[PDB]
Amino acid sequence: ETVLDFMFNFYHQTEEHKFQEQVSKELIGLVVLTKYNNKTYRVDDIDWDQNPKSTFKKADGSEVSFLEYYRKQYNQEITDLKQPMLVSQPKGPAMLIPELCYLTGLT
Amino acid sequence: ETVLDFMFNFYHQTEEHKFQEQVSKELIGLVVLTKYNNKTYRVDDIDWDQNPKSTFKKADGSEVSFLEYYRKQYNQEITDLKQPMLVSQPKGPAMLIPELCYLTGLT
RNA sequence: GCGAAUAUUCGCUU
RNA sequence: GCGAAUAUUCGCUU
Repeated sequence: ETVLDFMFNFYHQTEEHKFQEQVSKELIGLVVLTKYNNKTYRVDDIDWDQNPKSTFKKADGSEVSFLEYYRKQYNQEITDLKQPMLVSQPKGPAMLIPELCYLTGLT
Repeated sequence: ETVLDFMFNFYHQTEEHKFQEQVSKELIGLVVLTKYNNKTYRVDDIDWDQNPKSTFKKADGSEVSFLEYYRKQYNQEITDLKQPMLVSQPKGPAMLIPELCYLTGLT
């Protein structure tokens, strides 16, 4: 089950703000595993102001959308464009795609 | 965008029966393309009583779950277990997984 | 269109 | 862990 599957399955909520607060309450602190690289991340925040068509500056200096990044690097196609980004803060945060992350029992 | 992405994105509805009637109203008649085989199908019905853990009898006579079928035949992993099946009637209907089908402009 | 196998090289925090 | 390339064989309505 992906984080995206979960966001809609765990709690259903017609009021959008309430949906967003609750999902954020239900996800922040959990550990996800990306399906395309054997790394796990703590979900520190959910960025509702970003989506897969948003862009980031790569290690090397060039800019790419998350869409392009995941297709070129891992041949992972992201189908749902409306979904938020998950924020994981190391120690430049890693922004993860909910559709590409599996849930986990987590602290 | 997959059919699964669409089912949640197109119209939001807290009353479950209303969600189900509306999605069925919004999908029945549309043409989908499976992501893992270049075939298209008319959506004739949505089977809310089946899901990816349901089983069918293969051409050859053996029984498999949709989960097993899609993994063994196409290495397609189905992440969302709660989703309904799409029914396409030829001329034994083909049951399609919403998460594995792209939407299309359709009659 | 997705995929399997064997071999040989490769890419990968975001 | 997902994937790329070349070659050689393969599987595919559900």
